[PDB]
Amino acid sequence: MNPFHELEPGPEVPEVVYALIEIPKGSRNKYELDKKTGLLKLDRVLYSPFFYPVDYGIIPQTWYDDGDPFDIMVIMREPVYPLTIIEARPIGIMKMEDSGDKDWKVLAVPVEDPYFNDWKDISDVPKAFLDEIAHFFQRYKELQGKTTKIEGWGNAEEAKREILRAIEMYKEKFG
Amino acid sequence: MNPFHELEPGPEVPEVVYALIEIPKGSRNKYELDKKTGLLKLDRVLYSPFFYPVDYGIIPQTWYDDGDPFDIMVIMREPVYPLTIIEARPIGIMKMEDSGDKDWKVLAVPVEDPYFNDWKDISDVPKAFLDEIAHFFQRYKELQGKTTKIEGWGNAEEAKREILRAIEMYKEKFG
Amino acid sequence: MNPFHELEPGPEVPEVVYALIEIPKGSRNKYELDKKTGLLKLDRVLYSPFFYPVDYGIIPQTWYDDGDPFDIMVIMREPVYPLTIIEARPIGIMKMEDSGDKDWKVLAVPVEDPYFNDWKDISDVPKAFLDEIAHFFQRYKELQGKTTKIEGWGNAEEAKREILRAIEMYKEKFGK
Ligand SMILES: [Ca+2]
Ligand SMILES: [Ca+2]
Ligand SMILES: [Ca+2]
Ligand SMILES: [Ca+2]
Ligand SMILES: [Ca+2]
Ligand SMILES: [Ca+2]
Ligand SMILES: [Ca+2]
Ligand SMILES: [Ca+2]
Ligand SMILES: [Ca+2]
Ligand code: NA
Repeated sequence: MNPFHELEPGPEVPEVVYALIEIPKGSRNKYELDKKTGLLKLDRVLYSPFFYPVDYGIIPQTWYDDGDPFDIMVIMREPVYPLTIIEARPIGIMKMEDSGDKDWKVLAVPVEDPYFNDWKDISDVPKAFLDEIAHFFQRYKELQGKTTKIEGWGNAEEAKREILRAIEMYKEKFG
Repeated sequence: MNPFHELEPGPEVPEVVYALIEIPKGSRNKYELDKKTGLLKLDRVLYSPFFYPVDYGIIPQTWYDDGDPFDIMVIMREPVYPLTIIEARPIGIMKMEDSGDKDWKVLAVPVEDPYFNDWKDISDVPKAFLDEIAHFFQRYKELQGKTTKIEGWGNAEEAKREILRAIEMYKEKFG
Repeated sequence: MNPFHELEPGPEVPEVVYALIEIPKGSRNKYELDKKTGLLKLDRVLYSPFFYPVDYGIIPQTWYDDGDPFDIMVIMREPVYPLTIIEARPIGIMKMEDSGDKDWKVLAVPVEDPYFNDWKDISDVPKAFLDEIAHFFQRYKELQGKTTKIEGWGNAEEAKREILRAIEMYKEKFGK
């Protein structure tokens, strides 16, 4: 079965979404969901010795300006395996242009890890952690010759609006 | 393809069963099989710094008193990845009540690891290892406020009888 | 969805194939894709404290003399997870007889790791690394009492010809 096409975007959209993880925190391999088969695929190995600072994946049944599902970053203490579904609370959004495409990314925490119970907005995240995520996306494709721009961070309300936008984009793209 | 519904309980029931592993030994993340989609889901992160002492999963095409497939614990030297099928020999059964529900769990060894060839019954397991498993289930929900009660251990025959019961409970629930 | 039957052998066969990895480098557990159900299965735990020296898997929609899809070994710096697709460039082939069956294995590198951009043929691989792979296959079944023979290595052209053979064997076996 196809997790991208057959799983709803979330159980309580947009307050709680499903994050389908592709890349566990700590990986240098850039795994992606193969949208046609539903299997994991190695898109590439990052060209620099950088690792994903968050569990990285997609919101099911979303689409975005770069021709892929909406990107979601989940803060997990123990990383999950690829293709794991996490119930995630959006708390903010990273504003990124990637190679000329809008490619903003939801920042979210797991609903079912009580460690994060008081993380509800972008102001709850350590500043250095936001900077480390932004810096990763600012530099990780430098050796690929691709231009990226990190514009800053939006709050949970802006993230939730963008989730609704991406959900609608999927419905327009796939009928 | 849903392995819970579409895979038989075992190749030589109840002497050899299939264990579909959800949680590798050493995990604090409580992964589960999503019984509808067949994907792995993060049910929760354990509230305490405890780790699963066994590879933990389900027997396909079983059902149990707590509204879930029959739980199986497989002793693996190297943990397997989530959603791996193991041919497993039941050697005993942990007698547990969980939140008022019977929730006994098969203890089994992999047929195809020769290290365990002489493990055939509950008396073959080091006492401290049985105690460590029981203690995990005695305390792992304490910060969730959910009562568990470990009554003791049954032998391989009692485990095999319970497997047959759980197989019949699935046919009744889903037949 | 059965990856063995429903994934194509590659995007540019035989220059680039898909490797569907079953066993990450470093594993002692011998994971296998079940050919009928598409689920990952533990076939066995290796009887000796050896680990797979390569990411190990199959080329989809192939068939081979041992009654199984064609085995492929991918050199990955960071191992992948079981059931991951890798776009792989064949660079050589290990000539192995296993329990009386021809069971040669493609050696390949990931197209999308620039570390391997200049690895194009068997002469690009450190000799000690080829020896370590051959030695693994020479001894990993010794405690199972199963005879293997490692005859040597073939080059990228021979590997590609054998991939084409295995693709045609699949079509013949499965009526495609
Ligand atoms: Ca993406
Ligand atoms: Ca991007
Ligand atoms: Ca993107
Ligand atoms: Ca269970
Ligand atoms: Ca329970
Ligand atoms: Ca249970
Ligand atoms: Ca094989
Ligand atoms: Ca073989
Ligand atoms: Ca083979
Ligand atoms: Na085999």
